[PDB]
Amino acid sequence: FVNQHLCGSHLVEALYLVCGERGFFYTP
Amino acid sequence: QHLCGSHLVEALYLVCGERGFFYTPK
Amino acid sequence: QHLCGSHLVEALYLVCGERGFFYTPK
Amino acid sequence: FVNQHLCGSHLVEALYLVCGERGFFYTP
Amino acid sequence: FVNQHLCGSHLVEALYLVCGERGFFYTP
Amino acid sequence: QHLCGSHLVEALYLVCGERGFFYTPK
Amino acid sequence: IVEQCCTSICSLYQLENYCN
Amino acid sequence: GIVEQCCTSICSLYQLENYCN
Amino acid sequence: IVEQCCTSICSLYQLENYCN
Amino acid sequence: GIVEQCCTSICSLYQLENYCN
Amino acid sequence: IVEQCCTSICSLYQLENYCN
Amino acid sequence: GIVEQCCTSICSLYQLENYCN
Ligand SMILES: NCCc1c[nH]c2ccc(O)cc12
Ligand SMILES: NCCc1c[nH]c2ccc(O)cc12
Ligand SMILES: NCCc1c[nH]c2ccc(O)cc12
Ligand SMILES: [Cl-]
Ligand SMILES: [Cl-]
Ligand SMILES: [Zn+2]
Ligand SMILES: [Zn+2]
Repeated sequence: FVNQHLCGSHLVEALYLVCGERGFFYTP
Repeated sequence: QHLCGSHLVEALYLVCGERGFFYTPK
Repeated sequence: QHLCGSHLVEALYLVCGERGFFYTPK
Repeated sequence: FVNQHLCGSHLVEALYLVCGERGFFYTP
Repeated sequence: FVNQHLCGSHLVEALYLVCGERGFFYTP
Repeated sequence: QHLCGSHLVEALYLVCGERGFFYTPK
Repeated sequence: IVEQCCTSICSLYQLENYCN
Repeated sequence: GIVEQCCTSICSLYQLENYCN
Repeated sequence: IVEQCCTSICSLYQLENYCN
Repeated sequence: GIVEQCCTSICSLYQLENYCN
Repeated sequence: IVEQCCTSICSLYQLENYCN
Repeated sequence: GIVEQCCTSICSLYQLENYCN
């Protein structure tokens, strides 16, 4: 969950771009 | 400073990233 | 949204990063 | 190749800044 | 110190946002 | 290109991140 | 959020209102 | 469980799209 | 690319055209 | 020693604030 | 720095002047 | 093999510059 936190930073950035106007949810 | 596009999501992750959050533009 | 400078490279890495890509501004 | 993928995100960002107008190539 | 370098990239970005007008220092 | 806000800090980390640095806006 | 934070300015504390 | 799925293997774009709203 | 995507807008799918 | 403290566990915001000027 | 690099332009080499 | 070289040790700037066009 430290390598994962960092990875979380990358995921929400990927989701920002993938989802666009729909937006997303993020939740460990 | 103004938090826009990708930087707003990064700011959201700095504050809520342990506890999750929702990002809904409209 | 407009993908400019560093964010265009990040968008390129989201799509092609498994398979590689070229970034040539001019 | 998961720690590396994340690392790849950092590298192409470093190359964006290092290369400038020349640009770069990235390829695993 | 490679997983840490990557982590350093995340920290100075977190500090950029946390500190604001005060600014920060970063040093391994 | 212009290095502003978060991107200036990232540029600083590309150059000084092994050796540390100070970021002081004013 | 994109008005609260992109259009108008916002703190990191105001952002804590958007978490889960 | 996006952390569980996608910080383990390299998720696809269609995979990341399950977390869109 | 910087016209396709910075100047004009582009999708992530249009970006798939630039991969290797 | 921010690398030592904060690349080990998930530091808090108040924790990261000790490195503000 | 934010004048040297945001307002005016700067290199990555000019940035080396800000390190420790 | 930039992943191989530069996700192993901390590459230098001159090292990363071999992948410029
Ligand atoms: N198909 C790779 C897309 C992608 C971009 N960034 C990522 C981060 C984590 C992940 O599992 C996947 C990705
Ligand atoms: N409380 C989590 C804040 C945070 C955001 N990014 C981080 C990176 C490293 C760290 O130790 C902590 C953080
Ligand atoms: N000399 C450190 C430059 C640098 C910045 N970001 C990096 C990421 C990976 C790497 O191997 C090297 C770097
Ligand atoms: Cl990382
Ligand atoms: Cl920007
Ligand atoms: Zn990272
Ligand atoms: Zn930006």
